[PDB]
Amino acid sequence: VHLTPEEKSAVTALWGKVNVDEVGGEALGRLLVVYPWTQRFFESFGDLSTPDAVMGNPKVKAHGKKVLGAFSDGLAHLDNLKGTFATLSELHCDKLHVDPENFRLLGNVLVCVLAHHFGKEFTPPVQAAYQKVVAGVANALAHKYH
Amino acid sequence: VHLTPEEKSAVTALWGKVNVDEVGGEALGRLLVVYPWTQRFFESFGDLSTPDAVMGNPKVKAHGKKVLGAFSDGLAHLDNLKGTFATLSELHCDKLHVDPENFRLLGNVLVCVLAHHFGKEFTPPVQAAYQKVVAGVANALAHKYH
Amino acid sequence: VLSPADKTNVKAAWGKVGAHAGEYGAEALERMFLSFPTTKTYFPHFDLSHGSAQVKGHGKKVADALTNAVAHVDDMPNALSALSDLHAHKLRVDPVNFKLLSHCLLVTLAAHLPAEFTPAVHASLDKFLASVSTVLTSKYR
Amino acid sequence: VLSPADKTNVKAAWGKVGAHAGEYGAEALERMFLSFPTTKTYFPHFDLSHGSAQVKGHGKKVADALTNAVAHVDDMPNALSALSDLHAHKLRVDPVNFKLLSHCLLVTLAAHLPAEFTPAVHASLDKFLASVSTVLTSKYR
Ligand code: HEM
Ligand code: HEM
Ligand code: HEM
Ligand code: HEM
Ligand SMILES: *Cc1ccc(COC(C)=O)o1
Repeated sequence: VHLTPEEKSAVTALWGKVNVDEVGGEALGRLLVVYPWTQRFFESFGDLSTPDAVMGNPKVKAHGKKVLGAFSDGLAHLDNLKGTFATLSELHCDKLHVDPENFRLLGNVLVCVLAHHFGKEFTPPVQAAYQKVVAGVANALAHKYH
Repeated sequence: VHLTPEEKSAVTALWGKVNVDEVGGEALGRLLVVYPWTQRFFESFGDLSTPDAVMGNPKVKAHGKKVLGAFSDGLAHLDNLKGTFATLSELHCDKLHVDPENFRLLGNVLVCVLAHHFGKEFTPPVQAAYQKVVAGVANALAHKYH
Repeated sequence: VLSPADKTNVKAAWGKVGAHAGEYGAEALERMFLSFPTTKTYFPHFDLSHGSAQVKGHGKKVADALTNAVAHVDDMPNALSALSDLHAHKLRVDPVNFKLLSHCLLVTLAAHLPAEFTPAVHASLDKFLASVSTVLTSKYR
Repeated sequence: VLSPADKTNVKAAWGKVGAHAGEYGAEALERMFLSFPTTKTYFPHFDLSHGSAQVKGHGKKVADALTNAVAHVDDMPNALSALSDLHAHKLRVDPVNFKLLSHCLLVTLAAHLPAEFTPAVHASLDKFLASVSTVLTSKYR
């Protein structure tokens, strides 16, 4: 992913303020609520029967934290996303068989959550930079499919 | 690289019976009819105003022949689809900006065309092998997007 | 959204399926399971062996459901409500799978009714199946 | 297919836009043009520079069209026939682009109406926009 130095600074500045305890869980949570079929991959997570149940689910929050952590690592290795996510790609593609379209969906949900948390600070230019990142992460996750 | 030895034999055996002068035009024609927005990429081809107009358009038939020629090239190098379609990937992705979902659509339209022509002969196993082929060709074409 | 012509095309082509309902439905399912093995995941306790009686029976159910959808093309949400409860609420089927089965249904029809499978009819059937898929994958209650 | 709950969620959320119609519509477009440059090829005759008057005015048209869609949520194909003629018949917009603008609309709503953008409401809005998208990309006349 190619980010101008200005975009890099804006992305980093915003990411540094992200609530690492909640953002990831809210993104994963909204994915499960907005795209119900994704719930089939989390049978062991317990209660996902209602939106409130999904969002407040401790396992969803914990796992979402790992997801956010994965995005955080991608931001630190934008020059080598394929290598950084090699292991995760094998897991999601070869083992879980997650359809690629879903990687894109989660990426955009994360973008919606960032917009939700930062409001006006999440400007169109900031979003544009983040779309490059999530697209890059999504691509890397699905590379074992290629 | 993804087809089993048996899948390769099936694909090769059937392709030998394919009319290279008709199938491509039929596939492209149907893509334009079934997924009308694709007509936008062929503005200079003339009248595409109705199904019959599309299917009878000389430029559509002529281009389909080139498209089929590309598929034939892929079938002769099933283990290296990425390289076989490298040049075309730059054209469709970098220059034409064709959304990759359309590559998958054309692939499945080709499969429908093969089923239409071969009927009973286009058995489930034969189809399965071909789904591997068209998915591989679509992936190769979207390579510049990866 | 189906055009008047789409509705006319769907009714005429599906009308030609007649007694071949279970047969085509079963073939479409078998084609899907063989071409896209991940789809087998939705039927963990099924006998999916080639020619199995269970798949023959299920294919008949799927076919009959489509016949019903065809008869109620102007109010599918109402007519297919029970099927939506199943696929969307309980099974939570990924819509990508509906695209796979719909494509396999088209391949099956193309293999059995060449004269009826014209580009225009092909186009109409694709829209119809996409509409059915949208209804079955949406939770509207 | 929208549930009775989806319809009320959309009406309540979009109803908050009010006098911000043009502002939000313009922003959604700006977000789309900047984030997904390819979408700009559908507006070659437009002045697409940030804050251009043409984009502001067009953003208003899009926003108002959505307000009309909300008002006719039970009969969109009929109420949106004119826009379908434009986007499906004349412009032949690829459906992927509707997904992009829909996403940018959700982002805009999330950034301006945090209290309205709950998970359930977010779900309803996505379904709503996907519905509008289907009508605008389908040729049903
Ligand atoms: C594109 C962004 C995504 C990222 C960055 C991501 C990241 C992660 C990470 C870090 C793990 C933990 C792996 C480990 O601890 O070894 C994981 C596991 C998993 N992911 Fe994803 N993921 C993504 C998308 C998805 C999607 C869309 C689905 C499917 C709807 C999915 C389903 C799962 C499942 C089921 C697990 C296993 C959880 C368990 O049972 O412990 N992921 N993901
Ligand atoms: C997935 C398989 C596909 C194959 C194998 C394929 C193959 C080809 C070939 C061989 C050419 C000629 C290249 C040249 O000599 O310059 C070409 C051109 C082109 N293709 Fe494709 N293509 C595919 C899919 C698509 C799709 C899905 C679209 C758009 C929806 C598309 C749009 C075009 C256009 C606009 C051109 C240039 C036509 C012109 O000369 O004006 N292609 N393609
Ligand atoms: C053209 C679209 C489809 C139609 C019309 C359709 C129709 C049906 C019908 C009539 C039933 C039987 C309901 C009953 O028990 O009374 C059924 C069951 C089922 N369908 Fe579908 N279906 C479609 C697509 C799919 C897809 C794409 C999947 C997943 C790949 C799927 C998975 C299932 C499963 C798992 C069952 C229940 C099987 C069981 O008894 O355990 N269906 N479907
Ligand atoms: C939620 C979906 C959308 C809605 C509600 C919408 C609504 C509208 C409206 C109200 C107009 C003005 C029609 C008039 O009064 O003359 C319009 C024009 C147009 N739209 Fe959309 N639109 C949507 C999505 C898209 C997308 C995804 C694209 C492509 C990226 C697009 C491309 C255009 C173009 C090129 C025009 C013509 C502008 C002009 O030359 O005046 N629209 N749209
Ligand atoms: C009612 C509704 C919500 C989304 C959609 C379209 O999604 C598809 C294509 O299945 O329809």
